[PDB]
Amino acid sequence: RWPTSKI
Amino acid sequence: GPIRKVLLLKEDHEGLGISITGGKEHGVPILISEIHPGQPADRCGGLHVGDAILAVNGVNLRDTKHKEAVTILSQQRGEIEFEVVYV
Repeated sequence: RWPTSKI
Repeated sequence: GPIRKVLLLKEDHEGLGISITGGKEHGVPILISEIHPGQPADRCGGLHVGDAILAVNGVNLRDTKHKEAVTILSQQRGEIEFEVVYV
């Protein structure tokens, strides 16, 4: 699946 | 939907206030998956979950890998222009 980053 | 230009104002002690997912290595755009309440993206009013981030400050993000986009996005300061589209 796809990664998630909080920015 | 229509491509939109959206202005965000951020102080230096804050992040953008969004979570992003996707990226070129996954065959999809950089997508907003969260807008964190009360942080700069929420306060700017024009960015929403499901928006693809096409560009920031004139830097094309359409063909960028996830971590490339993180580096580019987190580098931006102050008055930050986004080009976004909801599909």
